[PDB]
Amino acid sequence: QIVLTQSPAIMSASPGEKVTMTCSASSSVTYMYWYQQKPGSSPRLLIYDTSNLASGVPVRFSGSGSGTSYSLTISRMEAEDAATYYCQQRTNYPLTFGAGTKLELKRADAAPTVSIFPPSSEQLTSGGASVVCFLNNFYPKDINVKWKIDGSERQNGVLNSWTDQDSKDSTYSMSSTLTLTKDEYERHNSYTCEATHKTSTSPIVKSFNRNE
Amino acid sequence: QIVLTQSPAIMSASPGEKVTMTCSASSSVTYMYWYQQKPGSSPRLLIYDTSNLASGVPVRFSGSGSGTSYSLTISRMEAEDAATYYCQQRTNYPLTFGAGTKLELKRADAAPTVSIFPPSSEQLTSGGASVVCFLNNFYPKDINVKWKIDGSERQNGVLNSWTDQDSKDSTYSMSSTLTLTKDEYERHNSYTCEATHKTSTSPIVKSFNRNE
Amino acid sequence: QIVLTQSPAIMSASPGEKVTMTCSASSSVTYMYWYQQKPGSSPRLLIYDTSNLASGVPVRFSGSGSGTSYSLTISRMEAEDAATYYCQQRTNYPLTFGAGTKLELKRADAAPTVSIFPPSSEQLTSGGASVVCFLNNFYPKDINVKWKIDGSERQNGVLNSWTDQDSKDSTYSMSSTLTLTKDEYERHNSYTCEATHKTSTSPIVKSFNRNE
Amino acid sequence: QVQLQQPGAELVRPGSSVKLSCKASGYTFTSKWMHWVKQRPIQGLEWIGNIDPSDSETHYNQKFKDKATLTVDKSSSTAYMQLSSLTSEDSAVYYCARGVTRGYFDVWGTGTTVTVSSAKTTAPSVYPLAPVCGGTTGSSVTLGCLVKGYFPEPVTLTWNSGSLSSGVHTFPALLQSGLYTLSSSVTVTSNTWPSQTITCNVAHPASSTKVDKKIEPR
Amino acid sequence: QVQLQQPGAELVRPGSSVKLSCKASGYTFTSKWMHWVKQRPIQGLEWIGNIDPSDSETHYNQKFKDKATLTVDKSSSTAYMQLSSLTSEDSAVYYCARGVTRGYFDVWGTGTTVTVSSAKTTAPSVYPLAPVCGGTTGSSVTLGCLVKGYFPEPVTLTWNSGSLSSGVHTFPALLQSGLYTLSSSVTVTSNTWPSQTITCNVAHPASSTKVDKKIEPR
Amino acid sequence: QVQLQQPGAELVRPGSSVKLSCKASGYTFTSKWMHWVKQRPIQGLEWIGNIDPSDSETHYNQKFKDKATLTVDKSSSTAYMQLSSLTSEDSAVYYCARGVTRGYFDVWGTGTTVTVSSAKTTAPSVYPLAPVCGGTTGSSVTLGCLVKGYFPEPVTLTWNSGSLSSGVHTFPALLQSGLYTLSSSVTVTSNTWPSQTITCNVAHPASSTKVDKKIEPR
Repeated sequence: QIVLTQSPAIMSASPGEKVTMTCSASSSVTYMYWYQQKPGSSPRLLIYDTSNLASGVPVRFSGSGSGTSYSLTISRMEAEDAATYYCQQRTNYPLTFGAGTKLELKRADAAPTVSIFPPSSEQLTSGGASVVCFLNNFYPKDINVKWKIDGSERQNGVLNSWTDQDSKDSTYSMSSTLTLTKDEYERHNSYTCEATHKTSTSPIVKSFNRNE
Repeated sequence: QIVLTQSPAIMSASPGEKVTMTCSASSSVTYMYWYQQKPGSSPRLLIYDTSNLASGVPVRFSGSGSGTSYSLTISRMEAEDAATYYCQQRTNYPLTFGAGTKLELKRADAAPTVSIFPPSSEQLTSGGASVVCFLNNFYPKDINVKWKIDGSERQNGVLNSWTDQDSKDSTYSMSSTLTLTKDEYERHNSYTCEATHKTSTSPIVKSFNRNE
Repeated sequence: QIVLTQSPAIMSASPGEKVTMTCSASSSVTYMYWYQQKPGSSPRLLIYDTSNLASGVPVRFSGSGSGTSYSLTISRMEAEDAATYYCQQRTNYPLTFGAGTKLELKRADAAPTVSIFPPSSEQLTSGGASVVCFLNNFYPKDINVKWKIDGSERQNGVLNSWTDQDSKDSTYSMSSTLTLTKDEYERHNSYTCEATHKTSTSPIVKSFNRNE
Repeated sequence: QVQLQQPGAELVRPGSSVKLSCKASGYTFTSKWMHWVKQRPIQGLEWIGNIDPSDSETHYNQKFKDKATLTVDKSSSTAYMQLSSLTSEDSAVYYCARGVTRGYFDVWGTGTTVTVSSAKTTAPSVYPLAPVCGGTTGSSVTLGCLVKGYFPEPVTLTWNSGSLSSGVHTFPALLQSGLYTLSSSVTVTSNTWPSQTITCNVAHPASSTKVDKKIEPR
Repeated sequence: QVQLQQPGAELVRPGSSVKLSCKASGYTFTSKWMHWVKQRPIQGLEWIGNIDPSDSETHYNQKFKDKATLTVDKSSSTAYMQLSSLTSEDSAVYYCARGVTRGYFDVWGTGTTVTVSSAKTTAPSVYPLAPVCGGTTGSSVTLGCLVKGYFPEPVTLTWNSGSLSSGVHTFPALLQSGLYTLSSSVTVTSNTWPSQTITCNVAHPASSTKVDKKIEPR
Repeated sequence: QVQLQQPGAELVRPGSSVKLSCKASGYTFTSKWMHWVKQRPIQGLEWIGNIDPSDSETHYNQKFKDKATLTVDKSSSTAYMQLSSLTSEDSAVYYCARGVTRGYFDVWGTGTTVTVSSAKTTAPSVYPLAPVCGGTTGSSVTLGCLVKGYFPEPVTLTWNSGSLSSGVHTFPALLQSGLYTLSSSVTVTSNTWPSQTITCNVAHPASSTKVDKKIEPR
């Protein structure tokens, strides 16, 4: 019945430095358990009974704490450690997990690359028109999209999907797609997708015209 | 269990004349109750026990009747009286209401003003195309709309919303909107919304062309 | 509880020749029953207790068999016999039917006639765009459709409806309709519906252009 | 002689119930067994149960309990069937059937088509289909009339108020998210169109609609 | 004096339950009967039941059992009503009502609008409506602002941040498959547009949206 | 050594039930506790219950009764979990888990993704995405392949039958009213396109579809 809060929610650390992750319990807890989950894979046990390590766990992970405050410490951050980490408790059945500390790998500031695509003739045949705007290779994850039709902003019918952090260059990529009807698409001419990133206040602008 | 029918359903009266509203019961009833509801406000008790008036009720309202036939009479119609009036019964638990006599205010015949709007470029971006035809300031409420695409009539995808009678000029207004896809909108050129009102047999016609 | 399989599923026979239809049971059965159903009409009893004919049944139908294997034989096929025929059992409550032997009438190879239609201006007003391709008069029933937008194939949003075999010329007809939005329709120009029939390996191609 | 009359179509939302009837004449009702059969599009005939009014015997298919409750009114005259559950699975044609003892059927009823759908009754649209801009290949021109978005079935489509019927192919409707879509084609010679008037006429009894659309040349 | 305050709107999915309340003041709560009334768009007022807190008397409409369970909290202060079933039928305005004995009502509550829908809370769109390419007939120009696809109600539409209000017709929204559609028209003279700026402003509290769209000439 | 194999994905309509299994090897099954965990997109891990086959001990989370019924087959070999209710809330990844006594887990199963949806299995579409009419800015050209309207997951997207993999960003699909929408981008130099052939290949196992779409210049 105990509620476990893991802090912070999103971690950003560079390879080769000390990493301290913390979990906090509502009331007194006897033993703590930690779990690692890499993207697209089953979770695994790292630490059992507050401090002891599981078999197969590399010598860099450490755990400590008591009562309400507990910590998982990584002495030296490695590339294969970029994963989500979870709190785990008992002596209160349930038997609950934490929110999940997402350990993300640090990268030097990256600027997004934008490519806007007009709706295909195959879709315009069916009666639908989806304008796809690709936002590729940027750091960090947080970014804002703004669809502008003839200057006026559009909010409904927008689809936004992000990718997980890349294993090679450690950058994020997202796909922005606005869905419209054949009638709604042909009424207007200019279509713009704007990217508002932390790297620059000036929006990265890619646009096209329908009549052309 | 008694069914109460109020007659007529829609009342039309000019300010400064006698107004007689009637409610009819299925079988014998001992006492009657009446309720006033102005648009966008909670209902209130006007008459209790067939004839007695509630506190705060202006001196112009009157009630009478017996058994099956009962009446609410307004001696002199005022502007602040334009409301829906409801029947109410007991001694038969339920405890039911009438249909609702809608007292509407009378106005000298008004001709509708029509303004047709092509679908915006922002909606055409999404793939939808809605042609909006505004019908403003007309008396009375009853009116007919006819969407014509290239001459041929369209019935499916039509949305019609009316407004309540205005407090100043006492006229009605309705919004006609036909929804189409980008493919369906670009296949045809001419778009017409026709207004058939009681004031004139000749339809008020406003139209436009897509290619222009 | 016995499962009855009728073989074959689709029968093709020319008028004036012996027709043998077979039903097969899971286990031993004492008596068999057969039922005729013409398109757009209620089914009727033909054969009862394996061999005896029902009243009103023309002298050409015959039945025989035992245990697991049973047969309905038509000595001379007539035009008014083109119907679906069903197996029927008991002594095992249920009381189940067969799959249904569809007796179709034989015709000399027919080539399909194709007529492609652009979306109407009335539908393009609403925002939708349906391209209709009619495939008329062909034998046999089995045919393949292929929608090509600017060369690229489209699969989603395709509607295909077949008709029953004609009483006069004994040919099949189907209606192919692809639904698109106004945005999806105006993004592309060329629209093609291809008919792949058994009569010829070369597809019967009818197409049009949007801008024209 | 023997006639088993039953209503046309019933349209009821999921969850609620339906009471099917079968007006029987031409024979002594209380003498012969009454059976009930369910027929689906491409799944075959499925027997539900049967009642003997004599001697009250009520048999059921084990797969149909307790979706169906069979009762018989004997005055008047009919055989009743109540469907209790109602799901999208139930949407089928339900047949009345007379038989002499278990377990085969002599005469079948007209059949009632039951449609279980959460959709609401809606008016049709009707659209004119004209050939390509310019001319049609050959001597025979082809015209169409597309009816899109209507609920429920059926729709009566006639060409030229009933003056045109030869060479007309009307295609069965298909379910497309609550609303049906129907099309019809007509083949006539080039000497008749566009010299003479051709009009497709569509009427929907459930919505009281009457549309006459003229095919104008592009 | 006598005031019967109740919350604005409740939005709950089909199947789940709602607990309606009515904060009563201006009179001795434990003295006068508390009644509950349901009002639908075009079907009239429907009485649900009534509680006397004295003397605990709880009456119910036979058609409303056991969809409604009425209880009263007396401290604090309110009259409660739990709706158990919740279907698309239940979507209506529910009124609190005070009365002296059975069976009539003196003062009515503010009314809580209940919307039973499986739809999810969604942000609005807002589109600018400009007149025909060229000029408008007469001296008075007409402009519009179309808001399409939003859930739930309401949306506050104001012209020029509140500087324009004369000659504005705001049309009530209609339900179109889970998402509402609202339009508003404004009539002004040709000397003001496009010489001066006109902007329609839409705010949605449930999605925290603030859109200001300028009508540009075509 | 220790492996807990469980099936890929299960797709069942709302109302009906699912029977999940977990084939356990690498250790003595009857010795160590078997736990079950539910994981949702953005809500975290939720523990359901656990069985000891010894000594038959079956624990449950109070919030998961009686949605889950846990049983164990010991021959053969597996641990079972039946989900009874099934709602849109249930749509999640369900994990098998081994543990030595209460209450922590050593090894986790492959995980079965359960999708509770009334939607029907549908074929994909596939559309070619070409850059702007004329030329692309810089030296690196960007191409795309849009797959819209398919159910269920997954779809295998490969460029040039497997000859192109460097600089490819495949974006995860999102639910859009019963049917998924997936996109993928590829960045290559201007010397390769349109001089050499580039083709996006999509295959859907649930519909037996194989689409190869060539990106032609506009």
